[PDB]
Amino acid sequence: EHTWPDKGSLYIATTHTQARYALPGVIKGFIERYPRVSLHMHQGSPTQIAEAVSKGNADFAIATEALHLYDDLVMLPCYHWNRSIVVTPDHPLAATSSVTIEALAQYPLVTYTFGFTGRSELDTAFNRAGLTPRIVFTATDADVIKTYVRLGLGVGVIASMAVDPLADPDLVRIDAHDIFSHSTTKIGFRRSTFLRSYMYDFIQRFAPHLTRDVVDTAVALRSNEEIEAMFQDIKLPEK
Amino acid sequence: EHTWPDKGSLYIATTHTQARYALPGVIKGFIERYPRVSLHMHQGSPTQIAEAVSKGNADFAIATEALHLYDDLVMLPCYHWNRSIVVTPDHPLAATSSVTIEALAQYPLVTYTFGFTGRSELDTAFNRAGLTPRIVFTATDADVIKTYVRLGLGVGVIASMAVDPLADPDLVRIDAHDIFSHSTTKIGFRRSTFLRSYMYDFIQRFAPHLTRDVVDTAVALRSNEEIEAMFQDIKLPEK
Repeated sequence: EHTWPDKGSLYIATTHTQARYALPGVIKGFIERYPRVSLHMHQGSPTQIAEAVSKGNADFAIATEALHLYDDLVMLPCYHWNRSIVVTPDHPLAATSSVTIEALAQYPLVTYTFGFTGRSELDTAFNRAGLTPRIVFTATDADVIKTYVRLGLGVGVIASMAVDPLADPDLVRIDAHDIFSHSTTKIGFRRSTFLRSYMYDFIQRFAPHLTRDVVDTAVALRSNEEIEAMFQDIKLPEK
Repeated sequence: EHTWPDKGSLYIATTHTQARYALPGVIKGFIERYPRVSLHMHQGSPTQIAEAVSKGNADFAIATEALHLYDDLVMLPCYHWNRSIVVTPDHPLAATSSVTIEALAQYPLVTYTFGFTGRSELDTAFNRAGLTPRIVFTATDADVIKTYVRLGLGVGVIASMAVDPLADPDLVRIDAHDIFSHSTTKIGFRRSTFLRSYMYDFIQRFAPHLTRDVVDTAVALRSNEEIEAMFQDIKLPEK
């Protein structure tokens, strides 16, 4: 067992979060599975990634943000995720594991810029609590964010997948699923895309519940709204 | 002792390269030097960074790319840099040291998207050699790029500053200053910006040759062209 002779190309347009933290395993299995498939990848903001699929320069958009604004794409939920706050060992917050949004708003924040990786969930949580957060660094990825938390610039709020006990052993990782709604990373493609079989394999490798029949059903409805509703009774993986 | 009472804010808008690899030292010295200065930072593409300064949302743009296209900013050369190709130990290129541009064009390339971190230097080198490069991953930062070189997707070409023997010990780092022109990281700001003294200190910390008198002279010429010409007889640091 290993190798399929399938011949074609696969153009993935995605973001730093996905590429760094969610895709390497899938991408490695894929390339070893499909020696005759030309894999191309492109990194960008969620909006550029979406534009790229919509303009026809990529097959699939994978991101949390922006994707829903392009109903010329069919969107498929892949997983749910939430944030951690992250601080150096000596920070005041390092002492608890009890994170009120009012406690957090006391601190200067290193997080994502508007339009990136669940930022809208953070604004929502602060706005509905009345609060106005003090964000001193609006970054576009979590490698930058963790760097400047490490320098003592402020309190990090990143995707939980962006921190690992072995990779980032010098950071204290406090869970924040209490104070923020979860975010949903989706995959998008044009309806006019002929879905090769290596594509179905890719989609399902990334999101197990997105089997061919689920995908085809989803593709048939002329509504992203209906597609979201289709998964309402299904669990989703969480990263 | 150590500390200046200066009150004010400093808004820096920059990129992943700078923030990850060129700024942390400077930023740390600065914050400990200026307790009453509010440091703000924003990360983005070179173009968004430049727009940010031009629209007035940041004091300084620091990037290699795009900055020169905004002559409503004064641009100051900070340093020169060049690329390395990077591969896993087992790659064919790992054997030499190494590098004809014709040898490199034989391989699938993991590098920066057009518009990022000296990409235009790479295209230039290939185009003038007649060659057409096979780029399988167009990324926006070197963390992503190094990840997918590590998975064997292809041959990395990054900024030399983005690879370190201790941080990336599992990568073979071949020098490519022979085949590519150098790139120049610049700092930009509006003429209408009152340059506080903490600002001159920052500028000079980042680029020693950009002393106050050099900066003021540069600022007085109405020409970025003339400013570039001003440094024509000076060495520049290399990162």
